[PDB]
Amino acid sequence: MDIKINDITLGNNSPFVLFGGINVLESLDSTLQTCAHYVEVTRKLGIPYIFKASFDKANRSSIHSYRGVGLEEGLKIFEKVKAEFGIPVITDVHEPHQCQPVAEVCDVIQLPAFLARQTDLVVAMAKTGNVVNIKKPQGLSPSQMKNIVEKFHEAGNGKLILCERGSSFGYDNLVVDMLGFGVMKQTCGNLPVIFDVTHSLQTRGGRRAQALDLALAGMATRLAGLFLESHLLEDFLIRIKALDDLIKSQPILTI
Amino acid sequence: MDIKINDITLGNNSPFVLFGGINVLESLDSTLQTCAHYVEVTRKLGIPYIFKASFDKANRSSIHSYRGVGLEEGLKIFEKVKAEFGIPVITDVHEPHQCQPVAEVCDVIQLPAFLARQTDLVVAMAKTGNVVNIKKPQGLSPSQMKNIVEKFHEAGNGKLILCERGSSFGYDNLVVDMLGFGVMKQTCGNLPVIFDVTHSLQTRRAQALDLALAGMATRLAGLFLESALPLHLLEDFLIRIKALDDLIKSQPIL
Amino acid sequence: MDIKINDITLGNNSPFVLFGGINVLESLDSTLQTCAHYVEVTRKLGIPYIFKASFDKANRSSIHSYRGVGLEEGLKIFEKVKAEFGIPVITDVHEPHQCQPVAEVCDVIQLPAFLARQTDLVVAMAKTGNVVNIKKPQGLSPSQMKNIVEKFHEAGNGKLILCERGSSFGYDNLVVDMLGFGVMKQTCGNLPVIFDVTHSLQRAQALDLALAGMATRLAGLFLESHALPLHLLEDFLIRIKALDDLIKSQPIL
Amino acid sequence: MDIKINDITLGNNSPFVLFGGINVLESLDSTLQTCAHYVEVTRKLGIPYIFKASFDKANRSSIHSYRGVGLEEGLKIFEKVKAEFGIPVITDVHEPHQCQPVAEVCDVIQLPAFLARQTDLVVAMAKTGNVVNIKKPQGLSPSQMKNIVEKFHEAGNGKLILCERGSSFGYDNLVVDMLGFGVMKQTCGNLPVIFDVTHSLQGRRAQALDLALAGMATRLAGLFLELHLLEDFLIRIKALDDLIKSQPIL
Ligand SMILES: [Cl-]
Ligand SMILES: [Cl-]
Repeated sequence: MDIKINDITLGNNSPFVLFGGINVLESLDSTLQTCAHYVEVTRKLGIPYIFKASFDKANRSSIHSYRGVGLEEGLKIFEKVKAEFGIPVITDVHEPHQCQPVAEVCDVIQLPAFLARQTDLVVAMAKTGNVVNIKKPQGLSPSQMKNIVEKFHEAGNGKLILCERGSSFGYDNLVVDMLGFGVMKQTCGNLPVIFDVTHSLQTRGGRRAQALDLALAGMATRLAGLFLESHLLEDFLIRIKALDDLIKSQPILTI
Repeated sequence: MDIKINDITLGNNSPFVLFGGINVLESLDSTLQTCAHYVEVTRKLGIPYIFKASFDKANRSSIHSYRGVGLEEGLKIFEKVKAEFGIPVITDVHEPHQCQPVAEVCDVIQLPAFLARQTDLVVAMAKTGNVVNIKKPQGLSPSQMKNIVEKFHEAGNGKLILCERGSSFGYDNLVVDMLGFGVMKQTCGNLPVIFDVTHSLQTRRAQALDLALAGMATRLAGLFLESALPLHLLEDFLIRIKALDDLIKSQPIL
Repeated sequence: MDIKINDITLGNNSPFVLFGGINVLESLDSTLQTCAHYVEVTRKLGIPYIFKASFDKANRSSIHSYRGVGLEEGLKIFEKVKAEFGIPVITDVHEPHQCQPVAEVCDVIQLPAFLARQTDLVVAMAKTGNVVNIKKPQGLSPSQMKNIVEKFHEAGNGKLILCERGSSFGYDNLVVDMLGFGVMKQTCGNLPVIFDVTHSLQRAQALDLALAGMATRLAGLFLESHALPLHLLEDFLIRIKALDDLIKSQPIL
Repeated sequence: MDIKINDITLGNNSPFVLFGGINVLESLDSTLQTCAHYVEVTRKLGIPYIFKASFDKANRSSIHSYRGVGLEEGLKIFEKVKAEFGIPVITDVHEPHQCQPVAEVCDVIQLPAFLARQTDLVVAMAKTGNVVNIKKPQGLSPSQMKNIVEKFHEAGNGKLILCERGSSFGYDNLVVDMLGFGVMKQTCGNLPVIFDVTHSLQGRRAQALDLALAGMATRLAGLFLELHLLEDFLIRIKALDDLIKSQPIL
């Protein structure tokens, strides 16, 4: 099942969409400058692009780390990003009451992994009618994502993206099960599946050569998109796009 | 470090405290009846007791599932439990705004495992000044528990209980690492450590008893369970736990 | 099901039996000196005792690190241990050909974990008629131990001990599932289960882990020393024995 | 580091080599038939090929289960495979004494995963001088493969292939860590790394393909496995492999 996001078609058999930006919104000037780098590299490679940032990050490394500019100013910034670049945007929400005003502006709203089971947030997200990105908890098996999907369906919204971020592997480590993508496709109605390579790695060419190997491996399984929590970018995306074009150009095996 | 909860002393070298009750509050009558059974059994065995229940089930499989009586009616029920039995009580919170009104009534407030990294909830819980029970996420190693502890300390509250509930083991399965208790004691200032045997089993009453015994053998402040154990096996179960706990606590550490 | 090993009764409802000694046999004088320490401590606490060592360590940190004295000398050392102390002994075998000559001397022979699925070794061990200790591979779930058991039974030997040594937990790391004991008891005919706390561990940690395991009601404890330091042995065993006495004195629920 | 196996160059920056055949040798006729299928498909796609089989099933469901033809007859069969098809072959060894006679015939000898820490087997394998395929135990981290490699080097043999076969993931289940390939390359001198996709998988055709593709996307020397299913599968692997090998490393 494909999902239309303005002029973008997101789907497991469509060219991959890149989801990328900054961690937290600080200022309009800072945001536009970063977004302009992503936009210029992606436009030049012809890769569809969705800008990501948090306006209010509830899951911070420290208590007093900056949460972001907040709902009101954040949504202003996002409006400016959409107007200047003509691209869709994505942001996370952690409180039910935030969902509706965020959804007036943000094309995709994101369910953080740690809140993925919180029924009230699921419901309030669903009721926006917006495209939703469901982050897979590291403790949830791929065959149980269908239960989160079910709850969104009960609450009236089927425009759902499934985002892999790795699975708990002993202590501390995360491993990404390359079979999980296929399990999610088979059990969740072939909804678009995207890969958050960055998180998948935070606990493991340095990080750069690893991110590339892991992104390649995941995209080889035929996925709707790639999600980075962030010329260097350009070399990376050239390789991802090469693999993605090859894979998507071949028909799926046939019974 | 010991923590005082009314007349109870909770600590890794003190007699074990039982945190027990029901999953979700449904009615006043049901709750008082169950609580009376726990109270009568624990008082006769001489085991300190804290009554546990949730006023809300925040992650049901269905949006249409029964979720509990809710904050307002739930706190009423907890006030009645405290007035009738004179015991401390414990319940979980899911939203920052709930922390203060819950803490006015509930002696111990609990950070659910899924929310343990919701920084705003941590901060709002800490500011209550109440005793807090931190449920260890199944994806968090015992040597990183100190990071949650740090955050509570930075926000001004050192009255923290660490609650083991098992660790992710492949898909859909939990294992309890009996070495984790010691790692938590060593790295988190010997704060009280308690064992949630019930949730620790959930992926799998002979097994609860074996697992509870194993955990208490490592010398713990408390045991945390639901009744899930059938309610009339409770007295026989606790007789065995208390026997082991008395033996272990009577031997000096080294 | 209990198993008789000379005058010892080994069984999940019997006082725990200590299986203890050294990693690899390196000399006669030093083996006897270590064994004497075990024997004096265990006799003083009234704990039944089986001396353990390998004559040939197959998985060494380096290729030329010493394998041990070897089969011929190793069996002579074990005969000396049995003559001097009158206690049973246990050792591992790696090759089918070694089974017979080892079993003539040793009261228990041990199937190493890495070889536990080698059908020829299983068959040759079984055919000795000896008591066998089956080391649980770290990659094998407790509900699959029954398949090793089955193969021993097909080959004619039901005098089997099951030995827990932990399970792979992510990379390079072991966790002991305290529910695995019960699963093995339930699926393998309540054969004696013992706990190798030493190999499970990679201390105050050894003691905690040993206590936790023995709290689940087991036939025995399996450990090494030099690994626990040899003079803390008595203090360690006093605590194990206290817990084991308490647990075994209560009827099963 | 590349390894020459007759006319084949095996190496992490070379076209992938398929290691394929049957589980256990049963008879000359059914072995030749299966081998001929692999040979005809690989030749027609232009993929280098090494035939694999065991002469002995070391872990059998029953003591009475069929075990395979055994060393003597098994080596006869391998000689006939080499003579008829002119390809290298690979088989596993379980006992030190078997190493030399197996190595006389078999181009590559394989160290099974369960025996990978059996030092006497390591030493006897090493002393053959043959190309060795080291099966990575499901309980061993990728950063520890270097310790096995070190032992083979101390015993005088650097012609080693590292073979990924998945890692224990809870009970009774495997997962393949796609970062492990790179860790092994970086810590073990860039020795050839291959991927046993078949054993890594504790319908099923779609899974093997996804997993094989994911692994070969990390740039590997080879792939190891057991209406036209093989060819349709290898067509896709070879497409990916050609793309990945044509891009320079960064
Ligand atoms: Cl998560
Ligand atoms: Cl004997």
